[PDB]
Amino acid sequence: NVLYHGLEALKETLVGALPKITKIRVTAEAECLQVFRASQAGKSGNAGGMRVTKGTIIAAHLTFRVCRKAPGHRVVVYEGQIKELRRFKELVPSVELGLECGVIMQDEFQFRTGDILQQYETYE
Amino acid sequence: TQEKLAAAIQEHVQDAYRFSGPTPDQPRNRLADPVTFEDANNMIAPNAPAA
Amino acid sequence: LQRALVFSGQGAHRRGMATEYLRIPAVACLWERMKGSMEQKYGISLQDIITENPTRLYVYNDAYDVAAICERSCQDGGSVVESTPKQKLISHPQGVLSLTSLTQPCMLAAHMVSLEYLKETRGYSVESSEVIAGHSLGEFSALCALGVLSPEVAIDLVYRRGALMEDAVKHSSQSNEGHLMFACNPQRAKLCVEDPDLAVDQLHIFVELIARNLSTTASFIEVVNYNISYEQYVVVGDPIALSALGKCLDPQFRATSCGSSATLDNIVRTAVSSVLQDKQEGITMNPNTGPAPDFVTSCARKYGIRSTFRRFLRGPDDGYTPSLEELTHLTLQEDGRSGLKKKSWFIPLPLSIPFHSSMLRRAMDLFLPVVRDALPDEETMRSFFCEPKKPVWLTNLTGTAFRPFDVDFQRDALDAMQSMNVGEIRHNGRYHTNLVELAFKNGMDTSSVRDMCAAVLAAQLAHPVQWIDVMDSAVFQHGVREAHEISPVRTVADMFKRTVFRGAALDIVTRCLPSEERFL
Amino acid sequence: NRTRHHWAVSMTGVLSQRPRRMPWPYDLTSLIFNQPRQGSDKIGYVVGTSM
Amino acid sequence: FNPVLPPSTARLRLLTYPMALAQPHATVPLIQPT
Amino acid sequence: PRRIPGTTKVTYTNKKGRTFSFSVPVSELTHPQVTLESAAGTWREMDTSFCELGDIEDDMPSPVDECLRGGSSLDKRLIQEVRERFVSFCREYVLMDTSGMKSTILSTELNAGPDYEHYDRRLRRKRHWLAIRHRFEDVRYVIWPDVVEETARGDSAQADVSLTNPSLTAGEMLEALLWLDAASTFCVRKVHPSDLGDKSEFLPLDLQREVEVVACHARRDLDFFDPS
Amino acid sequence: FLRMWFLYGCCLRFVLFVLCYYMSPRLPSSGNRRVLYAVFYLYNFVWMLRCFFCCFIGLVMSLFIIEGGGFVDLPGVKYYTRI
Amino acid sequence: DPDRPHIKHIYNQTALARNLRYARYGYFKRDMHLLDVDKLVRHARLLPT
Amino acid sequence: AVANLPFAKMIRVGMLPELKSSK
Amino acid sequence: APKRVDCLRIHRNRPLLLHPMKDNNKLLELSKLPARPEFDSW
Amino acid sequence: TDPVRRDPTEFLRVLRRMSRTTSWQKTMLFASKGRMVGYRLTREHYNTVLFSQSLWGRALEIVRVVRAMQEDKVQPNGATYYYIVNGMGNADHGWNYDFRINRRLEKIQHWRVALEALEACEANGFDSTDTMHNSALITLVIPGFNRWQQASLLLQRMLREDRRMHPTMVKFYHDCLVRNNRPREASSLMRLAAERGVHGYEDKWEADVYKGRPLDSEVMNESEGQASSLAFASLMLRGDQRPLPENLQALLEEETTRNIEAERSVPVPFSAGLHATEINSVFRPRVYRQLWYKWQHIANRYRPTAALKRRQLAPRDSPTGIPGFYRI
Amino acid sequence: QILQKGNNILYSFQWGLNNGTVHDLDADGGTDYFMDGAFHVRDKETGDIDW
RNA sequence: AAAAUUUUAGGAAUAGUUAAUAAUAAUUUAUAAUUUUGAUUAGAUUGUUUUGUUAAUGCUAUUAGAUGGGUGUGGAAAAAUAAAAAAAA
Ligand SMILES: [Mg+2]
Repeated sequence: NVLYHGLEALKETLVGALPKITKIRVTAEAECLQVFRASQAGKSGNAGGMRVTKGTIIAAHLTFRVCRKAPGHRVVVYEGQIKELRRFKELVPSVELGLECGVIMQDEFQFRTGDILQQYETYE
Repeated sequence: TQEKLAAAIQEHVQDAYRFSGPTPDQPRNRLADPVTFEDANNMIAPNAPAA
Repeated sequence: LQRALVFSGQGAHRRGMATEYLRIPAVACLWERMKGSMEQKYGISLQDIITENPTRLYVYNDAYDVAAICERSCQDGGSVVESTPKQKLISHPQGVLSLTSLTQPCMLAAHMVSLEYLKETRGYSVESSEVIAGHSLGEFSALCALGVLSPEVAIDLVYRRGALMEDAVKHSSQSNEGHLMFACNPQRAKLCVEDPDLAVDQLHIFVELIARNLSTTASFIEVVNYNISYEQYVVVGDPIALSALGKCLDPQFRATSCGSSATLDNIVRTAVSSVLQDKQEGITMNPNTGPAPDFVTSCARKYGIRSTFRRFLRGPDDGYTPSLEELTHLTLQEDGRSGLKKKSWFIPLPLSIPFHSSMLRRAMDLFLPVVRDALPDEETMRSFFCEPKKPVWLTNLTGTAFRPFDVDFQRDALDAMQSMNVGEIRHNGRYHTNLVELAFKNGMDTSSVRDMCAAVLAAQLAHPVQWIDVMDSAVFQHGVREAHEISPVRTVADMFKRTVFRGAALDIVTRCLPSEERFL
Repeated sequence: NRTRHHWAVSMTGVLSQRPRRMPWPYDLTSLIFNQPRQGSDKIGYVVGTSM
Repeated sequence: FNPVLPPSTARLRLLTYPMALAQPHATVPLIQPT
Repeated sequence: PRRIPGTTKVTYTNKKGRTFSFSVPVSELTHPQVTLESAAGTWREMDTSFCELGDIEDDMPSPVDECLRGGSSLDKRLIQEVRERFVSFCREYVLMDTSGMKSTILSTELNAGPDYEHYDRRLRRKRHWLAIRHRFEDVRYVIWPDVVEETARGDSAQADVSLTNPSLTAGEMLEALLWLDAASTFCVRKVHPSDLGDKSEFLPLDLQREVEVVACHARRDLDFFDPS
Repeated sequence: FLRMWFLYGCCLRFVLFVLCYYMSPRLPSSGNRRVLYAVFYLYNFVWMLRCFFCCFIGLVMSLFIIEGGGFVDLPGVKYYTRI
Repeated sequence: DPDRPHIKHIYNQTALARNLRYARYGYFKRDMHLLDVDKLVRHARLLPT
Repeated sequence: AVANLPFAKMIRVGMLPELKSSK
Repeated sequence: APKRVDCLRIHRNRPLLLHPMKDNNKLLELSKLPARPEFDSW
Repeated sequence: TDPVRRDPTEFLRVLRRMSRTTSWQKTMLFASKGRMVGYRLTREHYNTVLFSQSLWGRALEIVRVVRAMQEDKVQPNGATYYYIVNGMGNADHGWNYDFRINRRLEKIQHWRVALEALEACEANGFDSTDTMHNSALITLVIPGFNRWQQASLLLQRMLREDRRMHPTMVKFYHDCLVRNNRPREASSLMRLAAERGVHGYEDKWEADVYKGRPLDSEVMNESEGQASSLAFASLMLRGDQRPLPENLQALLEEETTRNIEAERSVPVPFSAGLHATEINSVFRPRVYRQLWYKWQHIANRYRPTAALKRRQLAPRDSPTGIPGFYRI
Repeated sequence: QILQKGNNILYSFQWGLNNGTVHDLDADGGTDYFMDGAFHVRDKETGDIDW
């Protein structure tokens, strides 16, 4: 019963005829603040105390990614997974945004200050 | 009489099966079941592996 | 026989709502005032959302910024030019009105126009009521009906509350599909039918055990509100915990699947193990979806020319008698194995937000200033609340008469502030401050009725609704035998009728005035 | 139907059926008896006394 | 005194044999080792 | 935990381009069924012993069967209920509408009862009277208990027992006997080759003992007859 | 009289265009004769046929009127669009 | 059962339901294992010596 | 060939009659 | 201080009038009843 | 006896096809003869047969299937109980010109069978839907049956569990109550239907004229436990009507009882000994007229009140879509 | 009952340049046309109609 | 109230049933009745020189518009659209 509503519906059904496109959607991220030498992480693994912004971080999540600033270029490396996420002195299932937390990535990886850890999702 | 009655009932069941029309070919049945002889025979008793 | 003025919750959804009541000039003027206020402040067309309820809507660009929503002046009216382009897209599959951030303003506007229709036609008076209350959004609606908040301000207030809820959900890592609500009925759950008190005790034990068993992961489950004495409890959580709770609330699962004699802890352990087994096997998530739409084809090659352009019959009786593929809730064979299946005791809800949950503590803290800077300063609030003047307002949290100067009410509100959900787990990494508690402490140290009211309003955003206690206090303490509940769909008047009060049971006559005005 | 199957336009009418069939009064009954009305008198053979 | 159980069960039992793998208390495997 | 196996779901692609998705429960066809446990604790099977079908071998169910199920015929209330139900059954048989009965020998029904559509016409009344015969043979000694005069002391003891337990009065006993006599006089007479029972069954009953008992009760009471 | 099956006794039929394509005439004739796909609903049943498109290519037509033909050159079609 | 038929006129001379030909010994040879020899002797057509 | 297929063994073992022990 | 009846020319251009169904028969209530009791609202 | 057909899979496929396409006789015969010849009928097979029987509203066949299932030791389930109750509720009934449609259903205690099925479904732990309760109530309140007391008990337990009332069940129960002369119960049912919002009953709301009156069971219990005084409470007064001395009151009440009995003893000509609710009341399940319903909502999609007459869906000298068409 | 002489009325309503007229008047040898409902300009690159 | 005439490419069983009766309103009796000489159910169709055509006893048409629950009224239901119709000076 509305002209622009009908136009929007027509545009939606015209766009829906195009084939699917894969979009990497990032749910949340954290910015590294300090990095500590962790014994349990491994010789090549370093723990990181960092502040998480724009959403919470799930330790049980599967797909993670690392972003490093090179030069205002942002390169992406280490599509892996979080090994041990702990806040204060106790393990946590998830940490909400704004709260500082300590993260340890798997595969014995170490990251410096300024790194950005991002949890993402692939879907059609 | 028991056997004759059983045969008559089987003939009636064939007449009823005639309702389904022509039967499909082999590959439908062949792909219907992925069961193997192992799962078929384990129901009664587990046979030892050959030596 | 004193009427209790009850307001429906945000759960009600209708395209029509109260469009037919705009024929009265006064109701039309009020509706135009509210719609113009909302359009000038955020470019949102409530009339369009109600009458059309589209799937895609365009509002003012950069009008959904959380910083501006939080720090803007609620009382001040926006003077945005009508030529401002509307480039912000809001899209929902079911409809725009399904979105909470816009559902709340529409529901509040419908309540206001219905009340205005009653007042103009029948001379209905709110002051005749001796107690006023509402479910969730009904609290704000009741305050606006009293007059402490003008409708123009209140529409913006509820829109900002909804926007903060949406921001909290977006900040939550779990997607919108991972947040579901269910209504549980322990009586039909056959959990100690002899004692409904033991039934609700077993329900609480079940949810606590599930929360403890799943505290390692990000799964959560907690009781959100208590609607009926033993017939309706609304709880939210992730699909895994909800399926575990559904399996617990199933006599067959407790009979043959595990035990028939085992303790509640063993039952919960078997339930979570079975849920994990279902995940391993591949049971579909959210199986409560409806069947496939009516099939009409036009490809004669695949189905024949005689079947083209015609709907296929759903069996010999056209679906009148459901088949085994549609009675999955009775045959626990496939698509009904998971606990998410509707079974008349574990009812799904269409709402996709964990209202009154631990996930909304941050939203509550951000929303406290929003109601702090929206109330009148010190005159009308104190006149209304003080000693108290009828109608008395009941709060969702620890439902009691709002008596800010009473030590008993102060202790009840402090217990509500410092309380916790039944299945809540505040481990490390969970947002937790005490801004509302400190605000109420300041409101107890110095009078600050406005600050106390703001704190108690903000608390219910992330604290459970004690509607059972509200009903008990309305019937017994305030001597109410009649309920005038305004709702398009009779959301809570049905529960009011269903529940029985023992005082020889007091008779409660309840009605929806805009819907059954003839009976009034 | 179990007896006859309809697959084309069917003839209608009793005396309009082609080929035509009509009564033929001239027979043994008309040769023997003077019938006051058609079919008043008949001659036949008894084919049952069960009743 | 009590009415007898319906003798029509003979018709149901007619041309029926107890399945080895469909007994109420039959397991897999049918025969267990000692 | 006795988990029920799931159906095998197969998707097949027709050469015309159609798709068929069907779930065949091939697993739960040879494997033994997975029985469930009742919520109440023990499974309660539905009872179907009261339904009336075209089962020729089975007798027609009657309300007297429900009272005979308990077997506590000593109870006076149970005896009264038995008498009321038996009288109702006999009266229903006597006043049955016999418009379209048409009970005649049919050749095709040699090895089975009457046709399914002919149950009410040519089978119902015969089954009803056979059920009446069976119920009477079962409950005659309960409705009309045997009397024993013995000597004078035996008669005194019998009268004392009767006064202690006057379960059924002479009037209602006589009404029951009258309805039974009417049914016996209007019994089914014609036998069929399909009748598996004895041919002597379709004959009127002998109620000499019942007449003696009702006469004993009538003389026991002070005035059984009135000028009305 | 098996011809004109889709006319259903009427001397003409009211059809709607769906597709248009070309077919080779029967040998020894050679060419690309134009034939159109037509759809029509009769007594709540849809029917699809193929008819020779001899109408002039002028206005943008969506419906067509179909009559009988008789030219044995095209195997499968016997219906012709009225001019 | 020929000795105790549950129907009258076991045989018939219709066009599509002739059963007299289906009563000869050749058809009973198939079920000769279950056959009753007295019934075969009394009710059969074209029996051999 | 369909008869030879292994599902026939499943059918046979499923329809195998139970044998009562001698009294 | 009557109602038209729809006509359809069936054969030989002969009109056929579909008069409203009698209010007493069960077919009107059959149409009024819901189609799928489990799914649709009562 | 080809191996393609001598297998449970093909038997189940054909059984499903017959249950979804043909009538109940096909499924019954096929299931019984397969069971006789060697096919084992599991819970799925029995549920398919019961679905077909419930869809066609067969009672005796449902009872026979239940007996066979119990003999074969197949445990029922929620779908089985739902199908049993639905079949018992869909059993055809009524009177057509002083001719009873289904008189065998009188002796086939389908109401009791459905009640036992519902009780078993609740006890075993399955979720009994509202359709089962409505069908169970209909089995009690169909025109040939008068069990309004048990119907009231079932409806009270339904309201306590907060079930939903079907318009058909409400109509049948109201007809039964009016036939059995229960105006108070009929008014209560109408008020409940108006309050719930049943389709067609949104306007049949009436004031309670028995608001202060006690129940008949209450007055009977009071009499069992002065009956002369209790007669005044039993008889309703209009306020402006006042009691008379009890000696004359007893005579007046006896006169009224005699007059009422004499009035109700008079035969009604042409009524065939049937109530007005039982006159011209033939009910069959919707499977009988599904084709009519489908073609009505096609030929007269926008004229629901129009009669579906032939020549709307077929020309002259041509067959119509529905073979049976109106009735048989 | 069948309505003929409808395209004749639609001829007066379809104004502008006729598709067949444009096809006939296009003397360019480079361009190509195909006829489905009108003479649409075929795209050599893809084979579809030239937008 | 009777008799004759009575449709379908792939043809089979039908049934408030037949007769007798001191029986209105059948508690009975019978080896009952229908049908391959084409029944019953289902489809089509207003039955008995009226149209068209031909050398034709062929082929092809046709609104004689006719019937159980709505009132037991009326001599008789057909009684709730119409249809050229004079109904008590
Ligand atoms: Mg004939």
